[PDB]
Parts: sequence; C-alpha cells; structure tokens
Amino acid sequence: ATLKEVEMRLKSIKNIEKITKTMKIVASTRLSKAEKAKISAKMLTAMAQGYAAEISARRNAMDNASKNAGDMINRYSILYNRTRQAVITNELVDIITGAS
Amino acid sequence: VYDDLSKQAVAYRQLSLLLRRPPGREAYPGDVFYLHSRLLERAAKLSEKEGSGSLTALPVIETQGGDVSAYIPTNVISITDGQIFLEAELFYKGIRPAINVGLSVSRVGSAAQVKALKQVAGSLKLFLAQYREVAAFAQFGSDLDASTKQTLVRGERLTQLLKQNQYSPLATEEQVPLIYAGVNGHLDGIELSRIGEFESSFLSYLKSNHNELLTEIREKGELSKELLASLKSATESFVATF
Amino acid sequence: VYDDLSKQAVAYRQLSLLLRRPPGREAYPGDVFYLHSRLLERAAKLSEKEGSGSLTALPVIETQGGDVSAYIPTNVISITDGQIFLEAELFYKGIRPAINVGLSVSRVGSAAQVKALKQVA
Amino acid sequence: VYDDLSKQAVAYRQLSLLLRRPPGREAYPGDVFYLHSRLLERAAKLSEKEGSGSLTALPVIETQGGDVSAYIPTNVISITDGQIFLEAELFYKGIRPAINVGLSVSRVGSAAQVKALKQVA
Amino acid sequence: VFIQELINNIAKAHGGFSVFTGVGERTREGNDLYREMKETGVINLEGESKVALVFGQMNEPPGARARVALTGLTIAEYFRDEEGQDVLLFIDNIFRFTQAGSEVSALLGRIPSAVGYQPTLATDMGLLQERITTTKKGSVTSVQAVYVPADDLTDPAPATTFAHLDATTVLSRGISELGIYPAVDPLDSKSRLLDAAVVGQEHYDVASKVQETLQTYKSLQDIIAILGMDELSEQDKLTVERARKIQRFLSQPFAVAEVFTGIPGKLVRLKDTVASFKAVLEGKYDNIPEHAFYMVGGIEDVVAKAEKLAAE
Amino acid sequence: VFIQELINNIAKAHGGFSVFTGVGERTREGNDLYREMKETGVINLEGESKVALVFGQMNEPPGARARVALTGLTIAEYFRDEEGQDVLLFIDNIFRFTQAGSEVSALLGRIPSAVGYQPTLATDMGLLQERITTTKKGSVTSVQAVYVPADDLTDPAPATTFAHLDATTVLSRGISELGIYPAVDPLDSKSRLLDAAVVGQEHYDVASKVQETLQTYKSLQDIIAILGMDELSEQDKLTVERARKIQRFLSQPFAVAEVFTGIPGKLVRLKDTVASFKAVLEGKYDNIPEHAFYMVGGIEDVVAKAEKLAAE
Amino acid sequence: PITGKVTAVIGAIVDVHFEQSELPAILNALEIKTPQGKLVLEVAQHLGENTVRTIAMDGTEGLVRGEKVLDTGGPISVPVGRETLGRIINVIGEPIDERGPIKSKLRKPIHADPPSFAEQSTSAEILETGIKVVDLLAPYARGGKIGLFGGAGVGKTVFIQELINNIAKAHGGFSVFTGVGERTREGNDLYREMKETGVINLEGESKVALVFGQMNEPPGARARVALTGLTIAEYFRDEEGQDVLLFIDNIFRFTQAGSEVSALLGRIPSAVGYQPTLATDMGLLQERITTTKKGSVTSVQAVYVPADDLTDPAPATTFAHLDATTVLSRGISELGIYPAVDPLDSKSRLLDAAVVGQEHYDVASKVQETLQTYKSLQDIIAILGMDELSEQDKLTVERARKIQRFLSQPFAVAEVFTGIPGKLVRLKDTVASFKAVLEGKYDNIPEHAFYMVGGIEDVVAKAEKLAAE
Ligand SMILES: CCC[C@H](O)[C@@H](C)C(=O)NC/C=C\C[C@@H](C)[C@@H](O)[C@H](C)[C@@H]1C/C=C\C[C@H](C)[C@H](O)Cc2cc(OC)cc(O)c2C(=O)O1
Ligand SMILES: Nc1ncnc2c1ncn2[C@@H]1O[C@H](COP(=O)(O)OP(=O)(O)OP(=O)(O)O)[C@@H](O)[C@H]1O
Ligand SMILES: Nc1ncnc2c1ncn2[C@@H]1O[C@H](COP(=O)(O)OP(=O)(O)OP(=O)(O)O)[C@@H](O)[C@H]1O
Repeated sequence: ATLKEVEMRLKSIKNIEKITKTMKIVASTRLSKAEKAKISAKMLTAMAQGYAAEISARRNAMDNASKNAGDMINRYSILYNRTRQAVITNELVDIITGAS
Repeated sequence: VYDDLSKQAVAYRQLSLLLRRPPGREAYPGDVFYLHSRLLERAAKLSEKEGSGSLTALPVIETQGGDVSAYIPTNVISITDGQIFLEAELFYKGIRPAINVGLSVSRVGSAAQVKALKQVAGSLKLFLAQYREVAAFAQFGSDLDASTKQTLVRGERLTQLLKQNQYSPLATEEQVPLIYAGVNGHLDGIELSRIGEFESSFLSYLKSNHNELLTEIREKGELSKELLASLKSATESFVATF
Repeated sequence: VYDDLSKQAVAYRQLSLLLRRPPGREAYPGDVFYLHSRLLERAAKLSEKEGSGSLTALPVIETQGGDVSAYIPTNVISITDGQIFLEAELFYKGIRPAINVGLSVSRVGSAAQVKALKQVA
Repeated sequence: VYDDLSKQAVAYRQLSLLLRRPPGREAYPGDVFYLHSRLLERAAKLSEKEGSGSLTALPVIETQGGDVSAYIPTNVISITDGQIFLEAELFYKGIRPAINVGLSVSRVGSAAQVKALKQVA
Repeated sequence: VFIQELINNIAKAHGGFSVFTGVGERTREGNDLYREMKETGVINLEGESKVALVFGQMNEPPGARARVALTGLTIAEYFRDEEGQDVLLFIDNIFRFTQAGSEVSALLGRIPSAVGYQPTLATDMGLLQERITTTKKGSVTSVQAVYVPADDLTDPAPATTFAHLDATTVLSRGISELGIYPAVDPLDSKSRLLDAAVVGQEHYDVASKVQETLQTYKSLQDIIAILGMDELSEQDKLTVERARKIQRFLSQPFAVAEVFTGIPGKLVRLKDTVASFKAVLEGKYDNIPEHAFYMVGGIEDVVAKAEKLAAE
Repeated sequence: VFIQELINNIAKAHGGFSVFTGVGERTREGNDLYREMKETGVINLEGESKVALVFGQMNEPPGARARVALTGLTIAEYFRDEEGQDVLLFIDNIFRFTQAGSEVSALLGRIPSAVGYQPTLATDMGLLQERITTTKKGSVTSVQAVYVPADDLTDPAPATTFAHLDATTVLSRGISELGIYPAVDPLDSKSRLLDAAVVGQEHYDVASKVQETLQTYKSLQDIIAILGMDELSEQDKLTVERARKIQRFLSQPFAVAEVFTGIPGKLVRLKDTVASFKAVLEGKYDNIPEHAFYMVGGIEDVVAKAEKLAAE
Repeated sequence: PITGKVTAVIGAIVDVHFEQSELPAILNALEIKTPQGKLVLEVAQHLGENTVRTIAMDGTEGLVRGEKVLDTGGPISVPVGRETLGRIINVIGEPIDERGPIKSKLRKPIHADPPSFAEQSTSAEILETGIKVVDLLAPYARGGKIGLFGGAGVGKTVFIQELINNIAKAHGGFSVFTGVGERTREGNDLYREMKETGVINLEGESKVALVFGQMNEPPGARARVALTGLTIAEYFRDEEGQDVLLFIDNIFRFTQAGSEVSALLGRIPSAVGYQPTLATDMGLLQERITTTKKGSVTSVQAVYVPADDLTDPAPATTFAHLDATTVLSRGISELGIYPAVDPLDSKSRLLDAAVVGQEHYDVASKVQETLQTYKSLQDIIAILGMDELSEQDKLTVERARKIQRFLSQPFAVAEVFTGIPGKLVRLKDTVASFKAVLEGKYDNIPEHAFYMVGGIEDVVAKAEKLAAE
C-alpha cells in the first residue's frame, strides 16, 4: 500500500472508534432511561423489557466494536510506520542510483 | 516573514545539484538543515546590554499533501519555537483563518501573551479541548448528557467566534471582551448564525457606550477585578438587548 | 495490435540501464512516454490528397490489480484516443468479453460507427 | 550461539555501503543472505565416516515491532531449520520464557526429541 | 474538452487576437481543433482570422516540445506589447514543456532531482511562466491544461505549477467516474477573485455555504459507509440529501459533450448560477429528486426536468 | 513440503524420468531428499534410477548458484530432445538463481534495476525460463518454487516470474498462521486450465462458485472484524458460514508432514473433490460444524469426523 | 611544525595539502587563524597526493585557497577538571560565557578508547538518585545509560537540575551537561535557570559544567559536542574518582548531526537516510559511559522519537544502549504529581531481585501491580461509581491513590518558586515507606498527608500537624 492509502485508512478507523465510543455513551444514557421505564412498567411491560434489552445489547456491541477498532488502529499504526520507513529508504536509494 | 522557505530549499537544491554536491534524502544537500538553522537562529531577543532590540521570524512552509513528515517540514519544525497549522478541511468547514488549534502550539509566547488576554484565554483553551473531545457527539445529539450538550454549545459558539475576516485584525481591547463573553457563556443563548453579527454589534455597543472600559483595557493591558465586574455588567446588558 | 506495450517499456528500461541512463518515475526512463507517443502517433487516417489510407492501432496494456492510475497505464491512456477496459470481476463472473461499459470510451469512433447500429443502440 | 545476527547484518551493510556497493531492500546489500547462509550452513551433523561430530547453531534476531515479515528475519527463517519465537505480550504478561507455541516450530529436531518426552508430550 | 468549451464560450466573444499552443498534445486533437476553428469562422483563409495556431505535438523530439511554448508566448507577447491588444492564450499540456526538460536533462549531464526531474525544473518553469503576465502595455488572459502524471497533485511539476496561477481548476478522476462532468472538484479548485469585494457578498456567501455543505457530506462518508445513513440525525440527513443535490447540480452538458452525453449543451449565466444555488441552499427544492439536478442548465431546467420525470 | 508431496504423489506415477535441481536451498534439505529418494526407491544405487539430482545450495558462491539451474535444465533438455522422454523438472527456489544474478551484477558494477536487482533481470529470466518449454520431441513438466522476499509479491523477481507460468500457487503466511495447510491462497492461485472446455462445465461451475463465495467473505471480513458477524444480512451470514466451511475444507493432511500434524496423509481424487465441493455448495452439509471440515480427506471424511464429534 | 595549505573549500568540507609529507592522522585537529578567533578543522579522510579531507567546526565563509593550516598534533583537546565547573564551553573547548580563559592545567583529547573488557565492572549497581519514584520504580544504573522521555512543559529541566543537585549532595560527584544542536534560546534560558537555582554560582562553587553546540553550528561541531562533554565527565571519573553525571540534551540531534556529516563527506545513506556508521557512531559514544575501578560516569539522555515511531533506526539504535527509561508525561502533571514521572511506563533493567535485592523488588512489584490494577479499573469505576466495586478492590483503589500521591516529592531546586523546602529521600527510606504503605499500616491517614512529603516519618508529622490544624 502507498503511504497515503494506509494513512487515510488509519484516519478512518480512528474516526469510527470515536464514533462507536460516543454511541456507547449515548446507549448508556438511553439504558438509564430504559431502566427507569422498565421499573415503572414493573404488553407495555414487554416493550419496556425489550427496549431495555435492545439498549443494553447496543451498548455491549458498541463496546466490542470500539475495542476491535482500537486493536485495528494499533495494527495500522504499525503498518503506517513500516510503510513510511520503506518509502523514505526506497526513494533515497532511487536518488542515489540516479546520482551514480 | 520568509513567505516560503520551501522554495529557498528548492533553489539551494538546484544550486547543490548543479555544483554536483552529493544529494541527500530528497536530493536536498546534507546541509539544508544547516542552511535553515543558520537562517533562523538569527531571530533573537537581545538583553538590555545589547540595546534590548529583537528580531521575530515567521517562516512559512508548504506541506505537500499535508505531509508534515517531509524532510524540510521536519527540519524547520525542529528548528522553530512553535507551529501554526492551517488545514483545508477546516478552511472548507468555514473555520477561517483555519488554524488547527489542536496541533498549533507556541513553546515560548505563552509567557509573552497579553495579560488581559491570558486571563480569559486560560479558560478558552480548556473549553476548546473539551469540545474537540466531545465533538463526535454532535452527530448524535439526541439523549446527550447535559454536560456534553453544554460542551457542544460553548464549543460551537467559541469556534464561531474565532473565525475572522481577511484583512480585519482586531485590537486586544476588542479581542478580550469578545472572548470573555464567549468563555463565561453569555453567547450560549445566541443562535450560532447570529454570533457573527453579535461580534460587530457588541463591539459597537462597547465602543460607543463603554469607550472608557476599552481604553482602560488598552492602557493598563490587564483586567482588574473592577474591570471584570464592569465587563460582566456591560456584557449582560448587551445580551439582554441582543 | 501491440499485445504488450508494457513489455516494450520493460525492455527499454533494461536497455536504458545498460546504457547507464538514470531512471525516472517508477524507475522507468524519463522518455518512456516519448517511446510510446512517437510510436502511436504513427496511427493515422490520411486525407484524399494523401491517398485516403489508414493505420489503426490497438495497443495492449497490463494493469496491476486494475490500477489504471499507474504511470505507464496513464501515459498510454493519454495517447490512445480512448480505451477498452477489461474487468477481472466481470471476466471471472463469466461475463466475457468482460468490457466495462463505464470506463471504456471511444473518443473519435462514434463518428465512424455503422449508422444502423447507432440508430438501434 | 550467534547472539545477534541482525547486528552482523547491520555491520555488513555499513561495510558494503562504505565500499559503495549498491543498496538493495532496506538498503542491505543483495548478498546479505549469502552472508548469513554461508555462515549457518556450517552448522551440521556429520556421518560416522566423518567422525559423527556435530555443530549446533542458535542464531538470535531482533524484530522491530515484532515484524517477522521483515527482510532479515525472513532471510534467516529461510536459512534455519525452525525458530523459537518469543512474544512480547506473553513476556510482559509474565509468561516466561514466553515461547509462542503457535509460531515456533522445529522442522528437523522432532526426530531428536527424547523419546520419553515424545511419549508424554 | 474543458478548454474547447472555454474556446467556444470566450474566444469568439473575446474581441481580440488569440493564440493556441499545443505542447505535446495529440496531432489529431490539433487537426480537429483546426477544422473546428476553420468552420466556426475563427479562421478565414479567404479573409481575416483572429487566432494563431502553434503546434509541437507528442510526435516531436523533446527539444521541440521544450521550445514550442516559447514560440506561442513570443507571438502572444508581440500582440500584447506591439499591437497593444488584449490577448487570449491557450496552452494544451504545458506539463509537456516540463517533461521534455527532464528527457534532455540526463543527457545534458545533470544529476536528477527528487523523482528524476531536472534540477532546473522550478527556474525553467518560472522563466517560461513569468512571461505570460499581463502588463501596463496590454493584457493576456491565459488558460493552461496541466497533466498530472499519476493523478498525484504532489508531483513536483503540478506542485510547482500551482504557485504560478491566479485560478486553479482541479479535475479529478473519481468525480468523472461518478459521471459528474465537467468533473471539477468543488474543493481544491480555487480562485484569487472569490472575494466579497469582487464577486459581491451574495455570491461569496452562496459559494461559502456550498463548500461547507460539500465538506460536511465528505466528512460523513465514513459513517455512511460503515454505519449507514440511518445513523444520521435529521439535520445531517437533510444536509447529506441537499449536498447530493448540489453535487449533481454542478454537473453541466457542454456542446462538445453533446457527442458523449447526447444532451444539447447549455450555458448558465453567472447571475442565474448564483440565484439557482442560493435557492437550493434555501431548501426551496428539497422535495425535488436528485436526478432532476443532474446535467441541467440551471434551476428552470431542474423544475422542467422534475416535471418530465413526474409525467413519467 | 508442497514440492515433496508433489514428488511423492506425481513423480513415481509419471512414466518418464525426473530431474530435481536445488538452487540455493538447504544442504540438509538436499541430503534428506537424497535419503528419501533412496528409501522410496526412485534412486537405486545397484539398479535403475528414475531421477537425476543437481545441487548448488545456499553455501555455494553466487556464480555457482546462478549457473546450477542451467546444468539441471541442460540435463532435462537432453532427456526431452535426445531420449524423447516425458520429463518432470523440479526447481527448488528459482528465486535464488535470480538473486545470485543480482549479487554478481553488483560486483560487475552495472546500474541496478528496482530494489537493487541487476539489469537484464527480465532477459535473464526469459533465457532460463524459455528453455523449459515442452516441444514436439517431448513433454517437460516443471514445478518451480519461488521465494518471495519479505512476502512482497510486488518484488521484481516474483513479478517477473508470474509472466512465464501456466499455473501459479500462492502460499500465504496469514493462511498458514490460521493453521490452514497447505496454506494455498484460493483466490490468488490461478491456472490457464481452469476453463470449462478443459475441466468440464461442472468443475468450472463448482470452482467459480467457491471463488465467488470466498471473495464475498474477503469483502465482508473488515466489517466482520469491526462489528462481528451479527451486523451481516441473513444471506451474508449464510454465505460467510459456508465460506468458512469451504476454506476450512481446503486444508489437507500431507503424508510428508504428518510429523507436524499427527493425522496420516490423504490423497483426494479430482472427481471426489469436485463432487465434495459441489455438495457443500448445495448447502447439503450446512448443519455440520466447521471443525469436521478442517484437515480431512473429502466429504465422506467430513461426515465421519462430524459423527465422531457428535458422539464425543 | 607540520603545516599545510588549504586547497579546496566546499561548504563545511575543506581539503588541506601537507607538502611536508607528514600528514595529520585521521581525527587530528588542524587550526586556521581567521580574522576573528580561529577555525578548527577535524581530519576525516586521507585522499592521496599528500591531501587530507576535513570537516569544519565553524563557518568557512572567507576562506581562501592557499590559506595556512597548522596541525595541532592530536584530536580536538578540551580543558578538564574543576575549572570547567560553572563555565560554558564550545565544541573546541573555548569559553563562551565571556568570563575569560579557563586556565586549567590539563587538556584532554575528545577521542579516546573505551575501557577494556578486563577494565569493565563485572556486576550492576544502583545509583540512588534521591527521587522516590525513580529510586523505587525505575532505579538508575550506576555507570549506565538512562533515557528521558516526554514533551515540553513536563518539567525536564527542573528534574535534571534536581538530579544534578541530589547527586552532588549524596555522592559528591559533579555533573556535566552537554547540549547537542540545542536552541540558543533554550541554552540561554537553561543557563539563567541554573544560576537562579544555584547549581551554577559565579562567585562560589558550581556543581555542573556546561557544554553547548548550537543548531547554527556546522554539523561537525554538533556531532562532536557530545564527545567533548563525555571527555570532561571521563576526566572527573578517571582522575577525581567521582560518580559523575552526564546529561545529553538530545541524543537524536547527535544522530542527525552524524548523518549530515556523513552525507557531506559523500557516503551512501542507509536504512532511512542515517549514516551507514549510525550504530558504530552510537556505540563509540555510548560505551565510553561505563563504570571502572576508579569511579563511574552515569548518563541521562533525552530521546526524541522522530515520528513517535519507536521502530525508527535512530530510536532503535539508541534503545539498545539504555539501561533504564524515565518517562515524564503531561497527564501525571495534570494530576498535580510532580516530578510527573509516569510510574508504569518508566522501567529499569536493574529492577531485578539480584541487583536490588528481594525486599526492594517485592515492594516495587506490589506498587506496580497496585497502580496497574487501579488504572485498569479506573474507567469502569467511573462508569459504575466508586461504590460499585468489591470492598477489596475499593481498598486497593484507596491504596493506589494514596501511593500515587506519595510518589510526589518536593525538589530543592523547585524551592525557589514552590517555596516548600526540598527533601532528598534515601533509597532504604523509600523502600521502607512504600512497604509500610502497602502493609496498610497507614490506611487511616488521609491521602493528602502523603502529598509532597519526604517519607513516612514526614507523612506522620504532616498528618499530625494537619490534624492539629
Ligand atoms: C515466525 C514465523 C511464523 C510463521 O507464520 C509460521 C507459519 C511458522 O513459521 N511456523 C509454524 C509452523 C508449523 C507448526 C504447526 C505444525 C503447529 O504446530 C502449530 C500449532 C500451528 C499454529 C497455527 C494454528 C493453530 C490452530 C489451533 C491449528 O488449528 C492447530 C493445528 C491442528 C492440526 O490438527 C492436526 C494441524 C495443524 O497443522 C495445526 C496448526 O497448523 O497449528
Ligand atoms: N464535459 C464533459 N462532458 C462529457 N464527457 C466528457 C467531458 N469531459 C470529458 N469527457 C469524456 O472524457 C473523455 C476524455 O476527454 P478529454 O479528451 O478532454 O480528456 P483529457 O484530460 O484532455 O485527456 P488526455 O490526457 O488523454 O489528453 C472525452 O472523450 C469524453 O468521453
Ligand atoms: N502441508 C503441510 N502440513 C503440515 N505442516 C506443514 C505443511 N506445509 C508446511 N508445514 C509446516 O510449515 C513449515 C514448512 O517448512 P518448509 O521447509 O516446507 O517451508 P519453505 O516454504 O520451503 O521454507 P524455506 O523458505 O525455509 O525454504 C514446517 O514447519 C512444516 O512443518
């Protein structure tokens, strides 16, 4: 991959990881609201449990997604560094071979 | 102002290659760092023994594709005391003059900042840093916490205050009342589109009605506690009218 | 038909290195463009005063991973009055000849299409 | 035990570039493989005609960022008869000697294992 | 195609002499231009002609391609200084002047620079490109096509050329593959004249709001890709829809494009353009489908096309 | 290990002679091959032998490692032309020939190509690789291992070799790290003979549907990595489950490598393979756990293993 | 004397012809009398035809061909001993503080061999720094190399000044500070700070000698200033028998200057532009820093990482030499914990029970486990709230915050602006204090009795005074 491709990919994964962490926080506030409704309803009790369950599942899924994105950001940071170094050295070898 | 040191480095590369000096990392000669450090270290502030004069330098660099890790950018970043980063993304979001406040940093000028401005900007930098962390909540602003909602309100009003028209620099007497109003939160109730009209209206209110306040800010260079009370009253009165 | 101009460009890169001429972009010699352009400009339609004859060229280029942005592909695209682009996804999906109808364009042959086929198409 | 062959490769890169030898991949000289293989081929087990003697070698390599795909690692992996890979994650989790059991393999020494260990493992 | 549209729109209305220099373009594109200019009466072999043609096409040796631009400049400069005229100079592939300099460079004996370009690249180009200026004796308006050798605008020839121009119109492959023609990238195409002192505040504000809308839509691309537009807020959904309308509305059929588009070419006045985009930014047409905005000659055409799709 | 499995399966079934050339590989691997050839009986020291061995291993100077392939090829060509025999020529690590060409070239003082390789890399490879053809006098099959430095398939020597080969098998480190041996990448490996006129329409259909399934899985794999499989559609979930079963089923225990796998070696007939994978594509076995597909010798073994797992 | 004419001048590279046919050895210093001062050339190559090639320690503007050069008969040689203390020296050993000549009895050549293998110390030893977080969690190696990490504003200069002060007080050994390609502004600010702190004392006794090479200096000077500083520290080790400190304000600038010198000589660049000699240049600098029979030189070195890429060849080559790492980081200062050492990212190779002893290793391990567990929960305990955890985990959190505050310390150099009297805390007292805190013996005392305090006896006294308050 060219350096700009892996840089843009890495930037996108960092953006996604922030997005999913915020969606996790928003899901936690919605989970507090859902817990309030669930207790107050304890068919309405069915939707209050189903809503609290959906909001909790979304919080859990967004936590998993943020952890996965963090690991992928680590992998792409390492590949970015290796591509940067390889590019610098290959261009400098090309300059030297042109100067010879 | 060296309005492009990259084109000097390119000219010196032309000279070096035509003089057949050995090329380096981007065919720039090995001493292109010595060239820019020999140029830039001449900017200095002298002691009273030497007449206390000073030379300030502002070098300019054109990062190709935003690559701050190109060779000449890396050298001049390492030689300079601080960096102001401008971005096309910010420019096209209408943040002009487009300064990336997250990356831009001044190692030394924070000791030189005008005291009246430093008193207000200390809050401003924290509110902006919080806004930059919470900004991703702006896409999903339903069911926010009140803290993140208030962080978006301040952050948006402050960002919309920091934009400025070309060739219209403001005196510090004109800058500190506006940032004071923004950071304290008098603009939190104002529609974000209006904030720009607020700037010219509030200055006009201060200049005609409170010219003694702006004069005292300019002459003393610092906001006394009396002056902070006076500025609070004037700001609240204007917002009540606004 | 030149069933690979890219292999000519490789042979000319080799010959240039043996002549100890320094490489340029993608390590091809700088005049690798001039090599193909002075070749392909020889395909022409002559005027009636010149006897109406014609030479038509179909250069072939191998892309790597479909990358039409690569140096030799974009060089030849900048010479050839258009291209037929053949897509691996269509070919391995069994749509053969696999001509991508979006990326293929003839810049001048629409004036030369058979009229009945233009009318129906 | 060659306690760092990576540092021998670095010293040979220095010597070759000061000789103005053309740099190759990662600016190592092209014969850096020949440097290590003509070394590591000297470790051998001889026949009973040759007196049954043997020389065993343990080369050692540092991988920057754990990249076993780097040039010198892949060169020496392609010379040796297996590798013991020590994982930094395990070592900092206090699993020491930190042998990664998946990525390590002995490609010829399984015939030389103690049979009692072969039975119980 | 963009240069030929500019020639059609301006070079016949310009009311002053013109020069066209082909520098390493196709000999066929020159023969087609000559036929067009001869039939549209810009060239009259039995009369007076208003354009001079200079060609050093890609069949020519690098020495010729490195010098034909100077011939074009010298004729345009004679019209500017000696006749005192207002002169319109077109150069097709001025990049080919720089590339030919690289082709000779190694044979001259120069050490190649960053990616094999001649060391003198910036000063050879600056010596050429500073002659094209307007002066107190007369004006030159100059339009130059710049090739980009792997679509990378960071290549030293494009990157150096950007410093020399009052207006830059970056065309991009991706936008053209979306079928948006003329494929101008609304961002990273820029002009010195986009000042409220020059265009007026209404134009400046409309163009600014357009660019903020398009940059917002470009920002949302990551979440629309991975999480889909259903994740957006109502204000973001509105902004994305309006951005996609604006993005198609910037497309336009040219007359030469009539061969490739099948649609008769249309000219849109500057006032009509500003009014149309202002009205679109006001949300006046948020109910109209996006395809009514594609390949149309202003907002009257948008409304007529929307009526045509509704009748269909 | 792949070459040694091919030698065991093919080389004694092949009717004519064989030649093995070891170029720049381990002297240990050569001694182990010579012992295995004597034990299997392809070499008889007191009888007739079917194989000739040529070695110039990685202990040899670059000149020897460069030329030894030409000695092996000259013996193979003599069997093809003079004897008229069908030959199969094995070349363990032909990249070591190319790399040796670079090493001597560095001492010759030529200006290098690419990452320091010699000029004449392409013509060097052509002159070696063109002699290996079959002719009207006799067939020559050849199987050539090609080391890929730093796993970089863009490296000039692999990229040069790909042009010359009728079939290419690409072995991926990532696939081998998943424990999928023999580590063949199912999508990057390709053959001239994968043609319905050659394999028959049933085989071509099964192979095409396998390839489309695995390409779909590869397209999902980063969405799956971020979000897990739960975000997929039911059609995607089914396609991914079947793609996982299919790629897991492409693993196979080789007889030469049972020391590393414990499972005894399997040969699977071509007809049995095509019937097995077509039956998998029909979804007939979608209820079977993926582990039953892993490392087994065809679908009857998948059913037997699934029964063993269900009883356990 | 041996003398020779200048024959070529090409930037910082000068060729000199010695028609006497007694050429100066490689690395010899030659000197030219310029109209102002003198210009020093270091010999880098012998070209043949009696011609040597040399790299210039100062600007070459104004040189003429046929200009006259003297061979000084050895490498660059610099004044050594007590006279260096409190004075600023350039690469060639001239004073640049304008306080006149150094008038030392000795000059020593900056190029010298490392101690022989028989001379090396056979076992590692701890240099007690007097800094609790260092002496406990990343003990400094006596005669070792220590890397110092972090941005600006983390307090590096006050930490370095406290290291100078503490080693002068506890061990009697002097310090040398060498600034390599430093900003002349920051070198001036450092000299002013060092006079305010009083580690430099122009009328009295100074505890540190200063060496500076500026970004405006040619690359040969910036490459050699580290060897000048090292040679002064070596003289204090070899002939005063001290345990000396050597500070290197950036070792990356040393690498970069060596790369520029190599490029100007016309050597083919290597892994990513650095000189092919990168590893041997670093090894020749670093492994002179060692313990011997007479004493030790311990070195603290500031490791800039060119792109945060710890895998970059200049970091990767430097890291091979470091015996310990101290990370200063912004976050620890944001909690108000000065000296803002990161207690978990700082590490030492010498934190092993054989070198430290089992008691120290156990205390440090328990501290590291406690802080790492507290940091791991700290997000989820904020999500759930402090009561939403096991009472055992809540107790470990109480310990973790109490220990984390206890790692703050009052520096005596800080006292000029912080006002609180600085305290130097011995290693044994640090180990005992943290053992007692880990034993829970002070679980009742409030955590603010542990802030900015000099050991557990002082924690008790502060708790008593604050309770009386
Ligand atoms: C530094 C370079 C690294 C380089 O990338 C690597 C290829 C290399 O250089 N050397 C390792 C080469 C062989 C070692 C294998 C024989 C075997 O020892 C291990 C454990 C592998 C590890 C892989 C997956 C585990 C999984 C549970 C599997 O399913 C386990 C497994 C089960 C099985 O059933 C009989 C058969 C198998 O072969 C495997 C298997 O492959 O595991
Ligand atoms: N405005 C347009 N409308 C419709 N089609 C267009 C337009 N511009 C370009 N095209 C399509 O793109 C093709 C190439 O256009 P054109 O010859 O102007 O490109 P170019 O940038 O000059 O290319 P080259 O580098 O080959 O000279 C045209 O034949 C037409 O198919
Ligand atoms: N089909 C297979 N079954 C079992 N194990 C295998 C298989 N293929 C490879 N391996 C294992 O992977 C490694 C393969 O080593 P091998 O000598 O075949 O590799 P290579 O590609 O020839 O390497 P080199 O570059 O060192 O010449 C050994 O550990 C072998 O145990």
